[PDB]
Amino acid sequence: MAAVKTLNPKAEVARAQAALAVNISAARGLQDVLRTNLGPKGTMKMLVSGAGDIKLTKDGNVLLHEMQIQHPTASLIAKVATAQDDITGDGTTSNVLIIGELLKQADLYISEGLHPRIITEGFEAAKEKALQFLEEVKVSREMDRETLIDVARTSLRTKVHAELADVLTEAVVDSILAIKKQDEPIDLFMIEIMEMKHKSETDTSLIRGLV
Amino acid sequence: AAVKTLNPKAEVARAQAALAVNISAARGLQDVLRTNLGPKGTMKMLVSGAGDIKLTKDGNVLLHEMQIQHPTASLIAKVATAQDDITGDGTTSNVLIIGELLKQADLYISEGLHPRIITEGFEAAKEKALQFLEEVKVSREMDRETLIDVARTSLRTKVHAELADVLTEAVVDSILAIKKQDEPIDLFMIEIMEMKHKSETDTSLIRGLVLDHGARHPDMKKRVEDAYILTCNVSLEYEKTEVNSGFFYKSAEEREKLVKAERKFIEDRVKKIIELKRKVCGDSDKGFVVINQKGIDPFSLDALSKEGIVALRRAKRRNMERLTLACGGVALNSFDDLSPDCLGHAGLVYEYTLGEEKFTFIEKCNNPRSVTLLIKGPNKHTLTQIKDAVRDGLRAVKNAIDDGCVVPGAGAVEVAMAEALIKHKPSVKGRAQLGVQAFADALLIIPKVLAQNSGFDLQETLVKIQAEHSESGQLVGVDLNTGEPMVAAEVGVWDNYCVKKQLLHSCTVIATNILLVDEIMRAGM
Amino acid sequence: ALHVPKAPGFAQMLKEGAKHFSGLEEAVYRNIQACKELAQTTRTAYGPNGMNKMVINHLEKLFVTNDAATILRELEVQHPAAKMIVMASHMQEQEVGDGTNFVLVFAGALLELAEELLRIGLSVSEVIEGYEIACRKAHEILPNLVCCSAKNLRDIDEVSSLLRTSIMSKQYGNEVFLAKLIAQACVSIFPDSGHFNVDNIRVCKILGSGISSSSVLHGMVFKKETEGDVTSVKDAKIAVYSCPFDGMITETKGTVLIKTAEELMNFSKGEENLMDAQVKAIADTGANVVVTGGKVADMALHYANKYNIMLVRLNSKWDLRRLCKTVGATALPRLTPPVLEEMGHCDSVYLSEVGDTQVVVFKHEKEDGAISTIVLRGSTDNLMDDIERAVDDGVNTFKVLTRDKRLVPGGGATEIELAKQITSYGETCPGLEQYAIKKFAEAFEAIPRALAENSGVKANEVISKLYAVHQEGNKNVGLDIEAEVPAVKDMLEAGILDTYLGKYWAIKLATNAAVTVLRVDQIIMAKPAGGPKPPSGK
Amino acid sequence: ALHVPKAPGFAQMLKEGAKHFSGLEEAVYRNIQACKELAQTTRTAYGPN
Amino acid sequence: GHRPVLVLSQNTKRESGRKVQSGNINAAKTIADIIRTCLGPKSMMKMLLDPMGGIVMTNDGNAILREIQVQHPAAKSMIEISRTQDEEVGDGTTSVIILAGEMLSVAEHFLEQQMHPTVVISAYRKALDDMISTLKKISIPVDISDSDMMLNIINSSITTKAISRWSSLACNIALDAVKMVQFEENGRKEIDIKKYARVEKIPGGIIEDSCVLRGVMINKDVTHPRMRRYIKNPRIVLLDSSLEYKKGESQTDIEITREEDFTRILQMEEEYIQQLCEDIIQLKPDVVITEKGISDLAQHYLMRANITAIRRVRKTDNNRIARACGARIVSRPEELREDDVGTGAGLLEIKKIGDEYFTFITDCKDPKACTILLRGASKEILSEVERNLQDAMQVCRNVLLDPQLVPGGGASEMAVAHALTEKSKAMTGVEQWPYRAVAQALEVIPRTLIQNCGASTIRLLTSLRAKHTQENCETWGVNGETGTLVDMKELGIWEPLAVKLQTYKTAVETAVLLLRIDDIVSGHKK
Amino acid sequence: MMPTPVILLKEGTDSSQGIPQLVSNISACQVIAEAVRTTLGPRGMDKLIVDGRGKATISNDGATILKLLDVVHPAAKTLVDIAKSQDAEVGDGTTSVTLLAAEFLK
Ligand SMILES: Nc1ncnc2c1ncn2[C@@H]1O[C@H](COP(=O)(O)OP(=O)(O)O)[C@@H](O)[C@H]1O
Ligand SMILES: Nc1ncnc2c1ncn2[C@@H]1O[C@H](COP(=O)(O)OP(=O)(O)O)[C@@H](O)[C@H]1O
Ligand SMILES: Nc1ncnc2c1ncn2[C@@H]1O[C@H](COP(=O)(O)OP(=O)(O)O)[C@@H](O)[C@H]1O
Ligand SMILES: [Mg+2]
Ligand SMILES: [Mg+2]
Ligand SMILES: [Mg+2]
Ligand SMILES: [Mg+2]
Ligand SMILES: [Mg+2]
Repeated sequence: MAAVKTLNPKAEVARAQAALAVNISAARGLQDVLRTNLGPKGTMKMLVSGAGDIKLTKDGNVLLHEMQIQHPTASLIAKVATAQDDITGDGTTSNVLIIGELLKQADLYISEGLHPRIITEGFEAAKEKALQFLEEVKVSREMDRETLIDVARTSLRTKVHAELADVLTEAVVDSILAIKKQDEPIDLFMIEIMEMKHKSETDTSLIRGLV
Repeated sequence: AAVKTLNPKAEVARAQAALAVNISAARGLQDVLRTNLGPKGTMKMLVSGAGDIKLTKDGNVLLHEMQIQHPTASLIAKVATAQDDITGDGTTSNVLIIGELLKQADLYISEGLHPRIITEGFEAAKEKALQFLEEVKVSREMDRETLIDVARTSLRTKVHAELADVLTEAVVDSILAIKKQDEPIDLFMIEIMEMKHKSETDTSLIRGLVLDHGARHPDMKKRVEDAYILTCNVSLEYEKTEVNSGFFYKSAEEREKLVKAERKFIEDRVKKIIELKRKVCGDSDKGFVVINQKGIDPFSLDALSKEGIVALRRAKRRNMERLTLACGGVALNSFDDLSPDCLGHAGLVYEYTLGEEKFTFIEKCNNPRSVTLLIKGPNKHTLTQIKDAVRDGLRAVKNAIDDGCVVPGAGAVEVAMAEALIKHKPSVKGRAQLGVQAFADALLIIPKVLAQNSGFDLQETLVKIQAEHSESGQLVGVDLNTGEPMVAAEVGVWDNYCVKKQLLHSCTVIATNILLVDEIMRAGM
Repeated sequence: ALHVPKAPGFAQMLKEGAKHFSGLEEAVYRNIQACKELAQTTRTAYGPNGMNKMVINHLEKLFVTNDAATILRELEVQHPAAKMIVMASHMQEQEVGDGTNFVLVFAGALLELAEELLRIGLSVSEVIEGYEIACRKAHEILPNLVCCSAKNLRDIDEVSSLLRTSIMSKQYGNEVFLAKLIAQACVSIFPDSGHFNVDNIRVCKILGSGISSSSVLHGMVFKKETEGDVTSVKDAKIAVYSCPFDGMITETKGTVLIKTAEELMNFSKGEENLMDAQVKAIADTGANVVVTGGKVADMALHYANKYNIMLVRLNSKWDLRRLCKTVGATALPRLTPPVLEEMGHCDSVYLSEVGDTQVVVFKHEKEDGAISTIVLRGSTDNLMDDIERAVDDGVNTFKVLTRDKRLVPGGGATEIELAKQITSYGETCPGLEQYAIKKFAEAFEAIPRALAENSGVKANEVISKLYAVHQEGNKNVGLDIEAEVPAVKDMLEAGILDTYLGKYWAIKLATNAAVTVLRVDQIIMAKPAGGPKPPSGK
Repeated sequence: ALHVPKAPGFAQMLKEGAKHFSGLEEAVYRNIQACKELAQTTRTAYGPN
Repeated sequence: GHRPVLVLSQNTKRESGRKVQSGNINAAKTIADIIRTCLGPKSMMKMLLDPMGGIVMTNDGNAILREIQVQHPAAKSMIEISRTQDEEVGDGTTSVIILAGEMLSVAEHFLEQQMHPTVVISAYRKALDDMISTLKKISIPVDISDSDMMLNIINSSITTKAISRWSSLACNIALDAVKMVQFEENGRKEIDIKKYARVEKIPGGIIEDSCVLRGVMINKDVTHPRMRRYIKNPRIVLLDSSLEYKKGESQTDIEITREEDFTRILQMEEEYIQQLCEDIIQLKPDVVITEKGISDLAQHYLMRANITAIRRVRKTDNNRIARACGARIVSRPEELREDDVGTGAGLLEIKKIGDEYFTFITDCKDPKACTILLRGASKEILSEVERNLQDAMQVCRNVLLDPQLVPGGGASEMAVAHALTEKSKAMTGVEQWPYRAVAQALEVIPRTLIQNCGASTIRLLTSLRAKHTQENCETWGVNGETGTLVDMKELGIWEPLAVKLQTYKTAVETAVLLLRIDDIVSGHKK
Repeated sequence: MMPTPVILLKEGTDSSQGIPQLVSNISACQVIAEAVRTTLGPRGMDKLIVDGRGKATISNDGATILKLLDVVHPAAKTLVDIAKSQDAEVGDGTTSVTLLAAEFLK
């Protein structure tokens, strides 16, 4: 049928609306799996490797890595989330959700015959305006201990339950304040993370030293 | 899953998976059948496993010949089959509206809304839509011009423009010929015959009968001018007794006597026919034609042809009624007592031989109440396409006659119904307003697809038409040539009121039942 | 990241072996390519210089020919678009008799030019509309190109001259001889009534003596032999029966019930006496040749030999009816003696051997009769079949001439004139349809181009010369195949003429086929089935 | 009408040998049943007897 | 050689003990969970895929259960009890399955707690007797002459189906059909709706046009086109014997030795047919209906007397016509008495629906059989409509035979559970614990209704239970739509006592049957 | 060649066209003539053909030898046909016809 299959008979080609359908279906599937991750009230997932290793996770990037998926569009989304996690370290589930919803909303108008290029132009204009608004709405403030505690709570409560998050907040905030030098970049390599397997999960703490 | 726990080889989809599967199947069907809608649609090639080629545009035919193995596709196909069998038109619109209803409902269900609310909205919107359809119908006397307009609106969508122009006249004339006052129209009294020797535009209407068989005796007359028609259902060939008799003789002379005697039963009936022929016409100017549902053996054929009688054997079962209505005789099951008043009359009977097969024409009847349509063309697939087109056209004209009214076409009624539903939406209490909005948007699929097939853009054309309808209030549809809104009534684009009503009812019912399904199981093994 | 899944929707609900093509590239261009392939396949066998083709069908029967319809029939064509073009060619063959290759070539050229027009930007609807307008213009123009009429069909010489062009495309070397044979056969048939039956010309193929030894016989020839001692009659009074030449029996059940010795003794004697009486009654009417359609009894044959009656048995009821038509007899359903008004007469009936085949000849002497027979000779069965096809084309040409007596110049003169006039008309037509009209006119060049290609000359020079002469005003000048260089000559003086109905129907059918192929936008092919063939085709 | 296709989205993208159990009954109750079975397996070896 | 020696045959697996009981109870629980979500007025439909290629889009419990195939024998027992409940009373099929599953669930606890199953079974039987007594106590009488009340009962019966949108029309159709099928001869009351209330589904049209006919409609047509397709007040003659010339039973042969015997025999065939038709005509009928063929000559001799004939009619259709028009099927027309002629039909019209001919014997006066003409979207929609109409007709028959009513919407379950608990309070033996367990296991129905509605199960059920502890609160249940407690005296949801009684009996006996079982043995041949 | 998603003729069809086809035809006719070449003249020899069933056919007649050779080459079958034709019409010269035809072609 297609020119490629004429040249290479054993070739898989999805053209025209088929490409959009495939990509949007994959994005919606990833979004449907990762919807339940968002927020502190999200549900936990138990991921079992081939070897039988049990891994409980709620992180978006970890879940993306350990879903048995073989889709190209899912691979692109996973690469984007990997970069997001590598640079910023938080926001992967939101990344996947926003990509999926953007594609769904765009398809809502594309299915009415609208060319995708117009949608992309609208996307760029909206992104510029949204960035301006985000610049306007940010709260510039010298960050003492309590603000950092609030930020750490906002992250860790989404990752673990209440009391564990409460312990981890003090631990991480105090560690960062200890290793940080005034008006210098922070080297996260100086916070060693060591594992022991003998007490309860609430016994994790910070050692003003080394282990 | 529970079913897989009980039956290991069980295929089950549950909860949102059921809705996803059903809506995906409906969307696929809609995507395929989008291009059929409207006169500007695209024809499809259908090649069977044996290699038969069938060009088509009909929704039901295409649905039958799509290579599909989906459950939701089976349900939609059954709905379309029922629609086609009763009304005869609107299957493509049926599939489109079902699919778009499902899509619009999913547009809200994806936001965590339960399908039951959407179905309640569907029901309220359907009730309001039926009220509006009752309001908007055009109760007009079904003169020839209106029937011609309806026939155009159907056939132009099915076939080429010029072929449609011919078929309109043929179909309308045939329906008017076979229709008696205040009596239901019997479409069985229109015969559709195939000739494969001329151009497609040579299809015409014969005010009589065309029979796919002719006289089997070479000495019979090939053309009879003034004919007496005798429609009989009597066997004129040797028939054994029911008691398993056999013969018993003792010499060759006895054998000859028994050979001559065993034919007397059929010879008496042939003699009755010949005596009647001699009585009614003592001159050779008139003619006598015998049409028989049962066979005629060669001896009877020779005996009849020696008297200048044309005899046709093994006629169709319905041809008895058709000849009775057209020529005007009486169909006899026996020659116990026949009189000249049991003879039909035809002003011309002649035989047309095409290739190996043979045809017989019975024309120039007095006032035939049963006529025939002669489909002509150069290919088999052309003949099949014309047959489907004339079936659609005849159904359209019959529906237009049966209903005292008619509905403006071109999607104008869809736009008006959508706006009426939007206006009625505040009256609905609760969250069923979302279902009402979904129903209105789904109804709006017809003008969208019409503009899409015509080559224009859906959004701009639709908003232009909607603005025009809101401003003026007239029933404005889609002009497939320019894209501008046009008054469908003024330009004579007519739909069928019954077709629209059945569309609303069937589409809403099937969409409601499909939406509420939350599990597909295959565990009968 | 390793596979491209099937798109959601229709692409996933498709069956296992089904195929779906849609849009321009996947469907329309592929259809046009298939039709172009088919046209190119049959192109080389066009015109007098067309080269024969050996085709082996699936049954290993060997066909050698240059008739386009036969080649397409014996070819296992599988593409649906090519199938439709083949249907158009077969319809042309059925309706007219000749011009199938014209239909194929014209449809192929039309579809190629349609592909070109679509590629440069035109829409399918515009192409179809332009082709339809141009076809109507061509049909209007064609009557004005008529050069001469038949004006007589009972004259052997003129009829042979008319048929020479038809049967010179096939069997180029020896067309005068076959023209004379077919002209004699057709003039014997075609009585004062204007109706001419093609089925009344019979061809008997007897192998051995080269096709120059063929002849036409005013009668019928059957490849069998007599059944009695008598093998020749000079004043035949044939009586024809459809019943077996035996004592008729009861249709229900026959049982000879014997209750005494005398009945047992007398039964066979009575049966023999009755058979002798029946045969003697037949013979006393004057009949000396008896033709029966069924089994011949031994006692009946004995008594036929006794009374010097020639017995001929014909299995085919078609042959029986043809013999009745030829002689002028009526098939009696019983063994009753024939009355004088239904006993056929033939001027000579005899058993003869031609080659090494025994044949029974029902020979007249008058230049009349309902049925004539052309006994072909030759050295190969395939060659004789080819000659039979040529005879069929000639008879169909005669039938067309009886239906319509107008003729148009051949050799591509008519095609060039039509192309020139349609191009001139299209130049005056504004709108986007002018491109389609001009392409339709240009597609007519495919006929002289194929003729020149087959004759071995440069097609371009021939077409340029044809335009030059036609612009000069000579509308009857076509390709001269009797030259080693591109040259033209007047067809009216030469005598190459084509029937008006032939060109009319050929153009109509080719245009319809091309338009119908163009109209297809999507293709849904079911998975092919390897069953025991469809029951409809037996 | 003789086969139930896999739902579009995550159901199709799953690998061949993988299994995805989601929801209350399909995951929580199965886990509880497995743990109860293990406890019943080791129950009889409890206590001096 | 030395092939292995063993007592029982190979492929004969045997398992026994506690794990067998656990497997049985889990099989029953899984069968319950299959259709747990299809109970209540807000149930969701299921799309069953027939093995032959059909589709059954349904909501009825028995249809879903009978369309699936299982290998565990306890599941087979549950399917069987579903079929039993469907056949015996007509509905309650998806409730008895849920009840049986819950009863086995609460029995598993005691089985694991060292209780012998015979004790649990004794407690179950005592509990079942007490439930029957309590249901008989709390029921209320109904007068069958009150048409409005009967319609309301049918409405409460089919409000949980897919026909609730046309509930009014459906109730009227079912009630009228059952009332006109009700027959009584020789002092024998009879409501036989499976034979004499036929449902005919013709697709297309709209479901608002479906109606019950005062007669019978069959998919037939006149044998000969000259016969009338419209007779005002026909006299109908019903036959179950051919009007042709057939062979006799004895081996008969004829020996024709004369010339005229063959033609004479054929003429005798014709004369015999003529005499038969003359005997038919002697009663002066208007239409003649036969289950066997009618020869062409017979058609001619009938039309000479202006008679319509229908050629081949199935046996059941003929019985329905005989009941409707007051005819009497006869075999030999020579014995055709006057009383066998069917007068009472007020019209015989043979019209065209779609592209087929349908014969109508409607407009009868006092017919004892009828056909229900269902016209709708397609085949599957009409099949579901037919199932719902069958449910409605069964409920109507049950009410007509037994005029007792009990509150619905879980009110009966809660009332019986409360009464059973109060009675168990006086029990002193060890059997009281399973007695209670099944008493409060009866509460699964209101819980399932609340779950299907989408409301909060725990607080609504607790409030309902607290309400039922008061005195005059036996009629308090839940709304399947709003998910709130409501008195059934004002909601109007009531159901026949027979249906609830059969449901409780079948559930308890299924639990009893599966609790007695141990040591599954399989693999043996016949 | 290109795959051509839907192929024109039936899959497995064999076609030969052009001068090479004609040359191969001439060569096949030469091969058929060679099989009966030595059976001409008063010094001609016999041939012995064994069929599948084991029967032997010893003959000098050209037509007989050609018939007993189950030739299937479409161009070579013409020589067998003309040998049969010469046998039918004349009865002699069945060897001369094949030699003459093959020599014309050569
Ligand atoms: N000439 C026209 N101009 C505008 N609209 C038209 C015209 N002809 C038909 N239509 C509209 O297009 C639709 C054609 O649908 P059709 O192809 O007939 O589907 P179906 O055959 O399934 O009814 C009709 O609803 C009709 O109102
Ligand atoms: N002597 C000739 N010179 C030039 N052209 C000729 C001559 N004889 C025949 N033709 C042309 O050959 C064409 C016939 O080709 P043919 O193989 O018969 O195709 P078809 O069988 O489809 O008609 C005619 O159009 C005719 O004009
Ligand atoms: N409006 C209503 N509100 C709450 N419960 C209802 C309502 N109508 C019926 N019910 C309950 O629903 C049950 C009927 O559900 P149904 O699906 O018919 O079960 P079954 O198939 O077993 O008869 C009855 O027990 C009845 O008490
Ligand atoms: Mg985070
Ligand atoms: Mg239509
Ligand atoms: Mg030709
Ligand atoms: Mg119920
Ligand atoms: Mg010699």
